[PDB]
Amino acid sequence: GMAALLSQRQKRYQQFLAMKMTQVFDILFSLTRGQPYTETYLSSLIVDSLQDSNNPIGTKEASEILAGLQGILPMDISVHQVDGGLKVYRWNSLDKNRFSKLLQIHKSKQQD
Repeated sequence: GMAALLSQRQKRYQQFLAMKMTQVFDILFSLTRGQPYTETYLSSLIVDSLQDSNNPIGTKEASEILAGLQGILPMDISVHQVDGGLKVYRWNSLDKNRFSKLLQIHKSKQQD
């Protein structure tokens, strides 16, 4: 019924988001590390890199995914705002294998 419909769509979205977060990580990994990047640049880059007709991703989604990734990797990725303004991200070394493990753990805690 309705509860099943809500449940099923939510589960598909959980999978989608986790997939997208791993691609966002791949995108950050491809950039020159150790310099600031604005949220605006990174979110447009995520959308431009991953979007197609059949796999929509919007600016707001990309921004939240990026924020989630920093939240999971706070020891690797920093985020700063001046007076609640534009978010600016920085990182040095990133490790995908650690990230992949942390993602599954965080997904479990949230229940995906």
